[PDB]
Amino acid sequence: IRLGCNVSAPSGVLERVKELMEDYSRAPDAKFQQQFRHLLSVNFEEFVAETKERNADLDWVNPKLDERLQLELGQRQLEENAKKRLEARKKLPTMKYADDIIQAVRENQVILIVGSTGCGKTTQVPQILLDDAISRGCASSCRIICTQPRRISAIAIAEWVSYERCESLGNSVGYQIRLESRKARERASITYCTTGVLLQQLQSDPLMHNLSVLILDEIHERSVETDLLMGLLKVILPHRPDLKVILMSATVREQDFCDYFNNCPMFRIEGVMFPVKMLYLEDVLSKTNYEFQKRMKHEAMIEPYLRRIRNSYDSRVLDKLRLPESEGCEDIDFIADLVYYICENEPEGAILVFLPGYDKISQLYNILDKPKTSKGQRWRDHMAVFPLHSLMQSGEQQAVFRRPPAGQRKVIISTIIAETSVTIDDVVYVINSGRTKATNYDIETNIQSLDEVWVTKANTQQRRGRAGRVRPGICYNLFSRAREDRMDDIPTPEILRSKLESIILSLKLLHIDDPYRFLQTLINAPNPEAIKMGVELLKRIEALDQTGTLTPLGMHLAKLPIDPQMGKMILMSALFCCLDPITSAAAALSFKSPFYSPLGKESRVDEIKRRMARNMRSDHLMVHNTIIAYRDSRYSHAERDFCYKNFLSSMTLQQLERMKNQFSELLYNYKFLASSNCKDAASNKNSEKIPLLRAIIGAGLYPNMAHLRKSRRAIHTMATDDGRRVNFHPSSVNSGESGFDSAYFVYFQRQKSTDLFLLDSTMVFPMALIIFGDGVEAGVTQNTPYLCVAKTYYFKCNRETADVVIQLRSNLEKLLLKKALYPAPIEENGYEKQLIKAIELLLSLDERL
DNA sequence: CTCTCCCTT
Repeated sequence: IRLGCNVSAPSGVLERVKELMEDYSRAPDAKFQQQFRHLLSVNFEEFVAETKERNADLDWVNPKLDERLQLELGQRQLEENAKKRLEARKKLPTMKYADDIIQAVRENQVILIVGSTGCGKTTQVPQILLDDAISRGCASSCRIICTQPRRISAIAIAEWVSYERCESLGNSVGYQIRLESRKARERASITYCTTGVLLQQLQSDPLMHNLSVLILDEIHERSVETDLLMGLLKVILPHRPDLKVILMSATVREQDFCDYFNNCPMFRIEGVMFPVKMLYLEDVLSKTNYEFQKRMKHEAMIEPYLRRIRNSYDSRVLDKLRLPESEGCEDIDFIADLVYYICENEPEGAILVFLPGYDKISQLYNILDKPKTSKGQRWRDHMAVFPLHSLMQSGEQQAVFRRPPAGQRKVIISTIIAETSVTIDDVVYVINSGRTKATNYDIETNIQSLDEVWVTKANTQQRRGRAGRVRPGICYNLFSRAREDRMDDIPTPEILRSKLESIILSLKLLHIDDPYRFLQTLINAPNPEAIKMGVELLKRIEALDQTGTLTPLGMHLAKLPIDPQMGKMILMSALFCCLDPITSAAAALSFKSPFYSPLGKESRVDEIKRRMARNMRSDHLMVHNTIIAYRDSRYSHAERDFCYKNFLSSMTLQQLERMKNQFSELLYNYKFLASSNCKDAASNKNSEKIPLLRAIIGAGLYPNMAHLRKSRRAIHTMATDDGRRVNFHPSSVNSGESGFDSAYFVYFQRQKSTDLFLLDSTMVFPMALIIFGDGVEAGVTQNTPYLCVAKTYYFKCNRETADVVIQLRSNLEKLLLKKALYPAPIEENGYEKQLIKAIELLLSLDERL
């Protein structure tokens, strides 16, 4: 047992703390207490019966409305706006199947529609279903909710389906995503919404009484949300006999869903695309004759294949396929030669080059942009080159989507981002390296890693379509066909890699009280060790009690659209009055950093972050300083100038602000705040006291802790609370710094790539951890009196302080348990505020003098 | 000294 620094407190401070705690100790309507008591008291049969009654709206139809839309439908079909658009709609493959789909819905509870891009299922199947019910005179009874994996798709589709109906957005077609909507009309409407939007609406409507038809789109992606939603539908539909569900899927393991729901009917709808030719490694080396120089394993895979084809390819073609570096991206110059080949031969079209990561995209850009070979110096001015990456600005400007100036060919070097989320239409040529980067979690060592891996068969098929948008294209695969045979069908289903705390808690609101029972009934059941490791977290942070049942704090956390640890952080900041700095910290972790990392500017960006941190040694606070600067830049009308100098995305910043505004309004609604404004000065009085901000950021990220012992940029020896060596990720403001006020850090996400990295970090002080943490006990180790936290970091402390801090932690826990059952803002002058001031006092003693 | 990608009445 090794001892750390002295946390003991002055007598005048300790004397005052005791004066306050004992003021609080002298203290003596809640609808929430009853609601929480009721959710625990009801069994599942009763939970069902009640939610039927409260969502009764759809048992009521408006025949005068029915008659009116049946009549305005038949009438506007003789007009000249529709009847081309009805006749151009009939050009879609789906429209041939209109009639057979309706009959399948009438005759079956769940059906499955399997179709590839362009078959029109997403745009047409909702219109198909709705227009039958308008014509049969049912129009008011019909409400269709169609879930999408991505926000962009939810809007675009809603605007497209809307232009096709000769309406503005917001009449019969509407979209709903997080913090934005054009809602369609109450009845006779199609709403496109993200899968997450629907799961939250289930808390008020767990059995879906508020829709006639559900359409899950892009279930083949195995998004976490879709797999849970299908799993819930096994529990829902038995009590929803009149409900009609349309599952919708690409042609990727389509049978899994057909199997999952009984043997339910399946429709396969033929695609619309331009044909794209597939070439593989042998086909590439045959055209360009590119030559290589600067385990096996690999020999065992390729040698069987070389024999079967030996007379289809030149012996110097087959001979090159023996090299481990011919497949994937290992030789970048090779991929450079192919782009150079496609520019010399071949028709005009854009080139899409899929490469695994940032590092590799930079490699090819620098080969293309400042080329050393003679062939490249020829082409350099004739290529218009965009890197495309989620941390790079390119996707947020119009440049990469528009076609290049005459006499130039547009060449994108991209990650997996251009596979779905971002779509470039003039791409006729796709170079698929077959390599990407993936996160993997190892339950045994509790290390998440990001490794370079081969893509799967489904990845390859989907990357091919991205060239078939405009004209017949080509897909160039840089791995052999024999390699494709060792590739998986699909990537690992998302639920199998993800932290389970947030779900397990959410299911409780739906009266699913045993997560091991439910989550096992999914298409893929998670590892049950991961559920446990998850329920064990929800017990630690006191959302579930030791028996595993929801606590009053737990019912709140499951009601907030953020992971359980930070929803609590946000609650702490309501009571401790740091709301604006904290909800910035929270929303940045839930979503993402505002900073771009454009190519070549890396050192310049670390400078902007270091200056934005204001030497606060906090990445989380660093983002908040950025938002404070952003809000002034909107006040100074300087906004664009601002985001350019600091490499910031104003699209992302507006979202963080929108999230923060949400957290405010939920807290104000839950009776934890007096104003729904996260800038309200009443709610922020403590928002400047940096030791307090670190104290809540600690209360939020605990138990993720790190310990720094070294010196020198500088060299760091730091270990996490488990003993494994870690370093600040090079993008964290804290990499390479020296001179920290404290050697202890809290972190959100730990990750191994080339080293064990902490991705973002906040320096905290021992006294703060010990208050808000757990595993606090006092004793004597040698002859030294100590105070520790988590039975790991033991600090020197004298006894008058231990007895007071330990008495302080009791009165804090008592307060929290009460504020959760009986929500109310802490009165500024009341008894509860007294305990707050006691903690503000103690934490303030760490201030930088 | 480095960064695959979605997303939550």
